Amino acid sequence: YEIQRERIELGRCIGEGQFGDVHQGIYMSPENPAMAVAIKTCKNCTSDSVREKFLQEALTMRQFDHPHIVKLIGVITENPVWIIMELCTLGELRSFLQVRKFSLDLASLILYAYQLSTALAYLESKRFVHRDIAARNVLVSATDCVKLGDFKLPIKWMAPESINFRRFTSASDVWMFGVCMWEILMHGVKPFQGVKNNDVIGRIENGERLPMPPNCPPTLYSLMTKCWAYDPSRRPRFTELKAQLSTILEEEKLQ
Amino acid sequence: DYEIQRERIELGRCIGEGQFGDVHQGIYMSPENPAMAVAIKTCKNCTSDSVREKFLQEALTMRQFDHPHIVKLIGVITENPVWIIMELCTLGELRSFLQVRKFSLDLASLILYAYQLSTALAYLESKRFVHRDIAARNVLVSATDCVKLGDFGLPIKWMAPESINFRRFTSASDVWMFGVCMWEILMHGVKPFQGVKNNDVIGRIENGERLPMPPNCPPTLYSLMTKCWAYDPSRRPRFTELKAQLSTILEEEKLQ
Repeated sequence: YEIQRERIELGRCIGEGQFGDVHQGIYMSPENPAMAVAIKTCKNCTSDSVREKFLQEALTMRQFDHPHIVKLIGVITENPVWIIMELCTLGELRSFLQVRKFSLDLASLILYAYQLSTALAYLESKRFVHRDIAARNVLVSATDCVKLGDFKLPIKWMAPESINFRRFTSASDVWMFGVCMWEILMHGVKPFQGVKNNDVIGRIENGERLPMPPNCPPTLYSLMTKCWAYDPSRRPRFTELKAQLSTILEEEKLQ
Repeated sequence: DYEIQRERIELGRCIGEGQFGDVHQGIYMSPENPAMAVAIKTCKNCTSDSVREKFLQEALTMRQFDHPHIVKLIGVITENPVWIIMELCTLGELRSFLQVRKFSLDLASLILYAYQLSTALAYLESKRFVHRDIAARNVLVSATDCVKLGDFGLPIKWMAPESINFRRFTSASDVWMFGVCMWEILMHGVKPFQGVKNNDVIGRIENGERLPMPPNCPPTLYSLMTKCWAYDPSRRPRFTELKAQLSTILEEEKLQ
């Protein structure tokens, strides 16, 4: 998986990332003389602790093979350290939804939720807990294809047990996925806008929930609500979510 | 000291045409350290000695400064045609960056840019340097979380009333212009006084009118802008204070 620097041509900055900017580029590879790729960069990679955390993402990504999870291509482990990944040419999901707010139909939004559920059901099948499911970590490969893209605390996305006791489980992932579904159906608006992070848990405990997005099918909002059961053992698993989302999507396409 | 031989520079693509010269990207191969990406500003052959001198002055001015949010001078080529060699900010001009990436740039990024520019301007104020053209058009983007003041040398829509009325420029008039620059940032690169005639701006200022609060701009940040636009220059804050206040506003946004 080590790639010689000389085989990479660093191109335009596509977006921000957790450890540094993400660029598009070309990988002049033996299998392909001009492969379009994404290049994740890392500021402060001269620090051993930062470099270790950055590259741990690559190792994680390498364990998975799913159509809706971004694939690792390689790494450059000399300074400046780079991760080379599959390029998703339409970029970050939040910006895509905001820009295309009045161009994207409901069926497309439901499709993106369904596709992410397939990825998350696969991760569940491997007993992998993600801990940071949110629209900001989803990438858009085509107008009909999104991928999970990324493997201080995102309080506004977190299950109550995660906020209170730092417990992250398959059940807390479902809570977060509910918030991600809300975000999609809101065309990339963040949850709890105008609320301080410290006040979020109090509202959740008081039984308050994100409201039904405009134009959201009632069946879909109901599914969101199930993801936000206070008691984690009452939340659905991803097999159920995937199945229900498939039905909802087909219903919507029959419109 | 800062002279470089033209052979050490490989001129690349033009990234900005201009009246008396153009801006290019390129590569600098230093005898000590190969190899460096750079920005090259070129003076046209037909440019007057007077305007040529301004090019050299820009480099001379830039070389006096050492700050993380001010573009660095690498060197100059004094033999005609004059080229000025500077640090390369790869994401380019701030206005274009704000307009194009509007929907990828959340409020914390916009506040960060204002804060970073305030640190650059506090540093210039510490050197008793008066800039005279603070505007988003003169800011470059080095990374998605790093902007730099990039240029040191008719912008009536940005100018303090004393600068319009009297051609007086001081540290206080810089603060006025910085307020306008903040407004531009929070407006994702919209110019101030769009569709308004230069000759009408002063009439509106003296009448008490000011640019309106941008959508999603925190009221505390707009209050800062409004302080920058005190008609009396002696009532404007200095950049040390603006920097401190912007740090507070940035922290408050991060708590959300």
